[PDB]
Amino acid sequence: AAMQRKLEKMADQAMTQMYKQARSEDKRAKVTSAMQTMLFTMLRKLDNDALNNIINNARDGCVPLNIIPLTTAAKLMVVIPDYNTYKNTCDGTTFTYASALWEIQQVVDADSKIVQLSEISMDNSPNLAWPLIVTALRA
Amino acid sequence: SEDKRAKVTSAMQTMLFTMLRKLDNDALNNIINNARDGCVPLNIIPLTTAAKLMVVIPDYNTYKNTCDGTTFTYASALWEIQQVVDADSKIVQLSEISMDNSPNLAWPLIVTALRAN
Amino acid sequence: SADAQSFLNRVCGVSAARLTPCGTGTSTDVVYRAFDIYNDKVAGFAKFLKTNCCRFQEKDEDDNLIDSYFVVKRHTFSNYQHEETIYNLLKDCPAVAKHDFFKFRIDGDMVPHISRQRLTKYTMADLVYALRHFDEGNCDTLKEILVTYNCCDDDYFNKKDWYDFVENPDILRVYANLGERVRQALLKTVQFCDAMRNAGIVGVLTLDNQDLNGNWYDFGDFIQTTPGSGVPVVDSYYSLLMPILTLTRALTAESHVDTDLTKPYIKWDLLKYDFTEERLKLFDRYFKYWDQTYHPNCVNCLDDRCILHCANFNVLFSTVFPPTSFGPLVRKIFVDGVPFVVSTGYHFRELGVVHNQDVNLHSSRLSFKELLVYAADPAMHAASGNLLLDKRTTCFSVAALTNNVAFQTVKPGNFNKDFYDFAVSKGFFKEGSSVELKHFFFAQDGNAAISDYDYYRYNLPTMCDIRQLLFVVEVVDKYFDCYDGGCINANQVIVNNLDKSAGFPFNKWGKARLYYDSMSYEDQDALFAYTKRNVIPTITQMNLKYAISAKNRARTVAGVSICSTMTNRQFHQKLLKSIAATRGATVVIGTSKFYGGWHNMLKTVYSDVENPHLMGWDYPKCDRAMPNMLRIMASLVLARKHTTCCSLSHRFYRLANECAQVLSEMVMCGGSLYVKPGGTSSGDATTAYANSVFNICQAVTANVNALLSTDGNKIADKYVRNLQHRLYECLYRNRDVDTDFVNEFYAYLRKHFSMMILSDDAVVCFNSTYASQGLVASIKNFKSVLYYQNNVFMSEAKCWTETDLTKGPHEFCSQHTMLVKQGDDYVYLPYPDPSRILGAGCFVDDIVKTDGTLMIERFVSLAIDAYPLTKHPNQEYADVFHLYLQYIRKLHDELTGHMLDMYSVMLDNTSRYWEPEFYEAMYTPHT
Amino acid sequence: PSKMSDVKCTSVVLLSVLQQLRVESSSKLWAQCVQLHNDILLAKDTTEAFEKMVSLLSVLLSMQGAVDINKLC
RNA sequence: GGGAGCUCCUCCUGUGUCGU
RNA sequence: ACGACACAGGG
Ligand SMILES: [Zn+2]
Ligand SMILES: [Zn+2]
Repeated sequence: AAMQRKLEKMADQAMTQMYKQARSEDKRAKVTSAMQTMLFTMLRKLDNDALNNIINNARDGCVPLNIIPLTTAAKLMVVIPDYNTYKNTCDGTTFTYASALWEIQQVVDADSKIVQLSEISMDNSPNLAWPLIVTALRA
Repeated sequence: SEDKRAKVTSAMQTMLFTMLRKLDNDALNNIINNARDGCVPLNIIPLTTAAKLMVVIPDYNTYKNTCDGTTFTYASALWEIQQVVDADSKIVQLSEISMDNSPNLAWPLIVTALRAN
Repeated sequence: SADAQSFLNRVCGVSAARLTPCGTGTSTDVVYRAFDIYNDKVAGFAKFLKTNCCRFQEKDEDDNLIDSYFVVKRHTFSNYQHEETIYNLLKDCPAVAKHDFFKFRIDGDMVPHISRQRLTKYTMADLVYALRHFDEGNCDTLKEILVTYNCCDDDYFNKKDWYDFVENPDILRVYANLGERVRQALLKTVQFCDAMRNAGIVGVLTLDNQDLNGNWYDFGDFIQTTPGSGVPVVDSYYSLLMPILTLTRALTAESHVDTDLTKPYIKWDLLKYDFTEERLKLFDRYFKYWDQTYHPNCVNCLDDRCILHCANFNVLFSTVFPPTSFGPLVRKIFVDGVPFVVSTGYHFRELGVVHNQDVNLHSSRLSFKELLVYAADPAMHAASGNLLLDKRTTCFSVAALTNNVAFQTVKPGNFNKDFYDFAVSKGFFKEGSSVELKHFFFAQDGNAAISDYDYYRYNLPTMCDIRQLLFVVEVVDKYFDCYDGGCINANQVIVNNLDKSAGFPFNKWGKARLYYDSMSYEDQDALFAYTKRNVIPTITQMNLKYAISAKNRARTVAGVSICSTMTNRQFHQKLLKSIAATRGATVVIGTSKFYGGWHNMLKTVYSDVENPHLMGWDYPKCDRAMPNMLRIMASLVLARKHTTCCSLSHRFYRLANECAQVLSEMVMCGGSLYVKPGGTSSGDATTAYANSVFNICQAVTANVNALLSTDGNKIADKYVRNLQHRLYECLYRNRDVDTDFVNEFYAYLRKHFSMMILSDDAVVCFNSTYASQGLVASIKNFKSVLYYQNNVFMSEAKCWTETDLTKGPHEFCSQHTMLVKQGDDYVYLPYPDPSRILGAGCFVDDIVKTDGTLMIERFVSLAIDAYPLTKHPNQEYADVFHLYLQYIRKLHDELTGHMLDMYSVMLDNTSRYWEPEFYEAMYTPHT
Repeated sequence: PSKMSDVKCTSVVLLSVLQQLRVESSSKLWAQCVQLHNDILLAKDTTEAFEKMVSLLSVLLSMQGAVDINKLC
């Protein structure tokens, strides 16, 4: 009679608590990896030519070393791992990054040795170590 | 109700008898025995008897004006600087607290000093 | 003109001065000087048209003008001879201007003149009025006074917010530049009173008869007596002058060696805490003829009105003494030959020195309640800690309890991407829309806790007008008469949330349940009886708050000890429960807004006002800037319910405990102890009720200032004119309490100024005609009162006014009003900001709140709150509610789809949340 | 939808990811990130908000904790 | 107490589950 | 209508 309905309600309320516990544990565990996927999902959805260039550079290797500054007189340095990542990113002394024009000051090598902007050419490229940290200010 | 009571009683009296041994010394006994009726304000017990000072300095101008050197003066006493750290609880050397090396370190700096005899 | 030239030559006369005729050879009719008059026809502190003086101005060499005038009165002949006789007696006093009585043929026959010399342009009454009735757009006299006496320059007024106390706090220095002038005026007043007494003169000393140099004149209402038996009446003078004594820091010269501002500060002894004879000396030096008893230690006061009076004087005098002499007073106590250091007293800035009564040395053991009161005492915590010099704040720092400083940060909120995707799928969050996300979880860095604690720099020592305050308090007491209070036993306390913290240092060993279970009922009763004879100072712990908001400012919350709450419950809970259970009163606390509570509240405020307008204001930095005198007043009107269960000593020691624990306790911010100057405590139970008391107090003060500052000769109503006359008479004359007029003024307020008060949030329905005529308070009156009694500037852009009652209040408790048709009746429903509901839905403070299917009740409550938006004329506002219902439906559908999948099968009463009948019935009266 | 709300939600998620990567262990860096986040949440124009988003994303990318090639693909 | 990352505040109101 | 638990809104 009523006792069977009471036992049924008890089973239901005992199952809808173990379900909540399982889902809560699952969300607690899967965090720090679903949040990064969500972040990049909603970053590719913005479609900004400033964020997209940074993301492409970073997935190829041209990563910054400090916070990118939004002031005209501040200073920025990045890491150029390859030659092709330099041949298309920079021309002469004008640096193109984060949809802004930057002007190179000094280019240090992997041994903290200043390598000149005239020596960085396609022919005499492969005789370096090529983590060429370059420095620049936005124009 | 009857077992938690004894536990918290032991805990409270252990805390009291612990912070009591860090307190009783000649400084306190000497500043209380100078009062006319054994009663002194609380705000002057650490100001006069404490053997360690902690200074929290937000800027470099405040550091230059307050704790410049290895010994400074505060509350009518000489303090000897030791173990100055930054907001990350990392040891900072006295040679690094400069005007041009100021943006390279985390503020505020927490200076620890011992009263000089 | 030969007439004017001869009149000028006679006005100069003997004292060689170069005078220029400011005005003409007739009266000048000065533009609206402030007067303090009380006669059979008018009474009040207002601005009148003085028109019986022929002023002149004196110029030194180089022919440039000075701030020294020759005022020449032209009254009658009997008053001429009377003033001449009265002046011939006080002539030798140095605080008396020259007068040079003479007769000059003006209209053909020897009009008599009285020519006082070298006074000033303005008068102490003008300074007090300018600083009390402060209008930021009509402050010409204040500017001229500040420039004339070299406190600042016109370039200082060229800047913006120059008058503000929160923005530009340099106005405090600019004001304090007048302190020595005000203090020399006080000294001249005391000299004049002494001369009047020694000469046998009886008369009232009013502010409008004294220069800004201090000299006195206008001996028109003075009577002779036997020499040595004179008596000056100085109630209104000192009472009106008091609020600007602490604004201008008049007693700063008393902190120096020879009471002059050039010598070094007094090197007070560091072990000294009494300062009673110093306070008596200050009183006898500056208020010699204030003829009411002053008790430096308020433990000897006769009632709570005496406590208010003497605490006002104490809050004035405590600014002279070193700030390291206040706070608990510790003593060496032996516990089985082992020395302790425990508080055996307290030195308050307002209540003076108070000593505990149950202090026992040489004890063989400590009981449980003795362990509690010794562990809650900051004496042993600060005595065994390290000295601290915190250069980040200007507040007093006692000691650091740890070796490291704690830097506590706040996290960003969690993004509920499913709800946001659903919303933008329904057409929400478009470009240039009506609803936009404006409420987020703002993050904070490590420097947030101490930078928020530093906002206590807005709490300044405020000396109040006591003759006004101890009448406003009677009116507030009339406002709090329908309630029932008193003390309750330990088995009558209704404690909810018994699994929370117990403050510092009790949170190291358990929750509140631990201490409510370890203490018996008689143990709690013994603790409560202990707090009625001894002062227990406690520590409160400040930590950040993790909540959604619209401003990027950090919000801190306080957690007070378990002793403070355990005893304040037994003290105040009966009255608090009674306040929160009364429907239809002024203080609407505990009145729900559902089932027609909003409509009932609004219909109660609208009660019977004749030409009703609505009004509402704010208090800038209310919790930080609330002066200590008003907090003491609130505590006193709350404890006024204990007239049968406690004696005078019990009530005073409960007031002292309240102060030491909630008003000026030791704050533990991080791992360090600081001294809190004043304000309200967040984790106190009675703070929302003290705020209501303070709100009603400020409103009544604005009303009395609005009624007393109008020209009584322009009030057409005889009843209101006589009410203003009797209001002045009951404030500044009539030292006793006139219950009849208190009832009459309370009825006047309730009839023409109807209030709806919560914690520092108010809505007023006032008579618009009486307000436009100046008979009840307006917004400018609240601005003035807050400026001179709260040390804040209330911007008129934060206050609203509604001239149509079918439109409800603009905002009350962050809720808007809307007249909705609900079954043949038009009711007032409260609706929130749609951005608040959407932000509560989109950003959560815990990660599992993003699953949705686990938190359907969370959306049901949000839809309950967002239902009234469905009646709004804007369409996006109703779309909010429909969105919430559709999301609840989708959540239940996918919960079912998951329960049927991961388990075998499942089956009930959820369809009642997909339809608006539930939330609609949530807003109608029961039956 | 819009572009301001999108970048505000994305800044919230950026600061969450950066807090998970233990950036609060650097007072200077966490202060800068908090300032950029709070300035994005209060901005009205969608031109400087993208600049602060550039700065915050640069903060995230200048580390070597979060892999950026598997996330991009 | 359960839960979360040595710590998790107060007052009021309202829902939803449970038990009298 | 009375307590426990969870949630939601308003210093
Ligand atoms: Zn008294
Ligand atoms: Zn009582």
